[PDB]
Amino acid sequence: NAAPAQAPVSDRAWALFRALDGKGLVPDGYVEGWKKTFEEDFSPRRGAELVARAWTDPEFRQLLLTDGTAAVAQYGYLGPQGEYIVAVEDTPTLKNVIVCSLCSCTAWPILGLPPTWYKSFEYRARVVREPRKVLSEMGTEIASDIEIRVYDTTAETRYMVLPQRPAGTEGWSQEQLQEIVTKDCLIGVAIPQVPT
Amino acid sequence: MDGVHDLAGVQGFGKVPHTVNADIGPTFHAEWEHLPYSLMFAGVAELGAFSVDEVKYVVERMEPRHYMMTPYYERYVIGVATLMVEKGILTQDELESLAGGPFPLSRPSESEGRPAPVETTTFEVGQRVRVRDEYVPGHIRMPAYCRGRVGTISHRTTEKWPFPDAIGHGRNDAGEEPTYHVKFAAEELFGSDTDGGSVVVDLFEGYLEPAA
Ligand SMILES: [Fe+3]
Ligand SMILES: [Mg+2]
Ligand SMILES: [Mg+2]
Ligand SMILES: [Mg+2]
Repeated sequence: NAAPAQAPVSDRAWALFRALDGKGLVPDGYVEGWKKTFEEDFSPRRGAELVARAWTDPEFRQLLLTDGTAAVAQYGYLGPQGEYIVAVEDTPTLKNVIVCSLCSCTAWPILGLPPTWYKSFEYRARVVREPRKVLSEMGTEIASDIEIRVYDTTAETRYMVLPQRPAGTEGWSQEQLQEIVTKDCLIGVAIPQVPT
Repeated sequence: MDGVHDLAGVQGFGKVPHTVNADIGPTFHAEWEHLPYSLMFAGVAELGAFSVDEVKYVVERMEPRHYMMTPYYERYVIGVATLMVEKGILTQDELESLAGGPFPLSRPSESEGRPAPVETTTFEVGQRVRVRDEYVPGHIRMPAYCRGRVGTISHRTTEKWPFPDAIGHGRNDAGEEPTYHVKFAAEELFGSDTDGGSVVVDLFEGYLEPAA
């Protein structure tokens, strides 16, 4: 049951790059462009913008919940791993949570690349079977009158959670509301928090 | 493929390594970590050498012990490297020479895959479906927890995509199918041994049949 012998991962990854690049197969600036997209463009700030708009614009909310792709496209936020979007609505009796049990699939352009924990074996194995306990352990208590619904991202649909809007935010601006919609709110493991 | 990657429902893992809203650090935690995805896209979009589905499958093909001890982004380094060798673009010799040491790859496939199903049904929202009780040794986008189980349609996609079990093996006969959001009661999947409500799995048409 021992691990196989391996060169350091950094050496292996750059060997793969260099093998391909030295054959002319990687355009100039290609991987650096993707790094920039992944770091700067794909971002949960975008999903937060979308949530805030939904919270303050009933018509947009309806659109987001019925044709998430169209709603996202209005903002220009479709992209790789985010071409067919479904938003799922939390309600006073329903909490939604997203996973990719098979790997890591995530709505990259609007949530950002997944965090390490989302890709963990612990999350992948457990949240589909014991989501209430997982969320509890992570710091989110879901009252016992709420059905938890776990969306397993097994095909091309890419999900975002539309959380309930908390009390104490009435009249906030879109900017103020965006600030409290975090990455974890979009994944579904957190509920938006309003400061004291 | 009933591999160790099919983790949903496995028992014995500990805590998820996160508390909500904790700092996750930068997008990439080492200077190579953007390479796997970038080079996957080179392969898919620039070379035309493989599909994303083939990347999912080649990661499933890691030797099981190897899969279990390998960090996420490293699995995709291994997987993309493997595809580049299988497709005749690179050699393992040159990878190992450049790396300065061993670069073990995923294992060879032991299935040629299967075509998009000839006979399938267009389902409607509210309809009850069963996941076909089938075993596929190659790639499939059906987690085993739902095989043979009953649920109801919550959405039919308005787009269609190649059948994974074909395109994940680079076959020519993946066709196109919509997928369905199938909602299962927690108890349908895990009996009494769950604390959840429902699970929605996004299932290709060809994995489904009408319920009884
Ligand atoms: Fe995934
Ligand atoms: Mg209000
Ligand atoms: Mg299994
Ligand atoms: Mg199992």
